[PDB]
Amino acid sequence: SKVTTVVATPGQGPDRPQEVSYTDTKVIGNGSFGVVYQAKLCDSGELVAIKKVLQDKRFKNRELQIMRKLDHCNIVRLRYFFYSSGEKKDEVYLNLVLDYVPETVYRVARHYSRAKQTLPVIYVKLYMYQLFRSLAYIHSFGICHRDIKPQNLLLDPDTAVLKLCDFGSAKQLVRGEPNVSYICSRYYRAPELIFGATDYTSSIDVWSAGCVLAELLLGQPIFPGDSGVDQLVEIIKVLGTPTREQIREMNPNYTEFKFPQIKAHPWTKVFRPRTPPEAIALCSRLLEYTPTARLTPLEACAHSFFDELRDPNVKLPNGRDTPALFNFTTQELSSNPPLATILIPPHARI
Ligand SMILES: CS(=O)(=O)Nc1ccc(CCNC(=O)c2ccc(O)c3nc(-c4ccc(Cl)cc4Cl)[nH]c23)cc1
Repeated sequence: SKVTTVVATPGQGPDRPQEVSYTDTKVIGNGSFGVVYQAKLCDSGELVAIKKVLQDKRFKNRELQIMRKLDHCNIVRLRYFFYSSGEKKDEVYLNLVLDYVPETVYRVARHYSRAKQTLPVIYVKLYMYQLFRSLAYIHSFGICHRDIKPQNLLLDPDTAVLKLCDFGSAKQLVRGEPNVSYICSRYYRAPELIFGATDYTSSIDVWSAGCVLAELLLGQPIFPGDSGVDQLVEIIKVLGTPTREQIREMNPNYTEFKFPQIKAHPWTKVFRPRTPPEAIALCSRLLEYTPTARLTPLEACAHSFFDELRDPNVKLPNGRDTPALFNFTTQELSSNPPLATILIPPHARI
């Protein structure tokens, strides 16, 4: 166990490096983006996750920045950050020291998925509500995850506390500037995004969150497809054919069009015979073609589907009480304060 000692900068305080050392270093994730390690901090003896990434060098790392601003109880925390290396031309490697969380909605989904069962609705609420709330947070700052997917929804089992991770493909959408295109993922990219948009809002994250809720309600991605265009061929078969009235609102210079003129089969039949009325409705007001027609994270939190969480007797399947689900800050209420008369129930404080 080599006690690796480095120079780190508190992603929380100002900018004043102090020696931090760790150990137990063990890889736990490698791929598309990052080489997420796992380690014990020689001091607190705590658990953490080091997210090793290539440091642009000639430019400023966006992930590190967006990460330093944040500080929401439902978004993996940035403890420290330090640099590493390799060789050749000496590409620098940025190290993000973060809060170690175990499972994920992904690993959790792939589990009930091979048990022909499904995530009990009460858990779905706790996970989704907590996700939508984190969204409500970053978005209030104009930041867009642009990659809300089951894989980046970390979740601590014995707490049912979901923290959003991987802010790599996340950028701050500013109005009056076209964003190219490249981003998000396969099963969780939005329609406008497949129609190659460029003036798309944060509403895209709502669409990715929308899917995840649909997937958790079916035990399989709702809009499969490995090919973008082929994917839409599937979205339509579910939601229905997108009118010029819609394709227009989606923004596209698609002055033309020619796709599967299929007549949709109601959300009451897409979801298994048991899906409760509201979890279906919430999904309907989530998965819509018109970007400016979808629920806003804040409103999503206040969808009837999460009432059970606003009930004085919310019994947590684990035993101990449910996560701090109401400490809404003025910032998260930013988009529509009035909804505080719904989000913070009559028995809440702090
Ligand atoms: C094939 S895939 O699964 O679609 N690819 C893929 C997509 C997204 C991610 C999450 C990004 N990771 C973090 O930032 C990240 C950040 C802070 C953590 O404390 C932490 N703990 C994990 C993790 C836990 C359990 C297991 Cl079994 C595996 C991992 Cl990696 N990831 C993280 C990992 C892999």
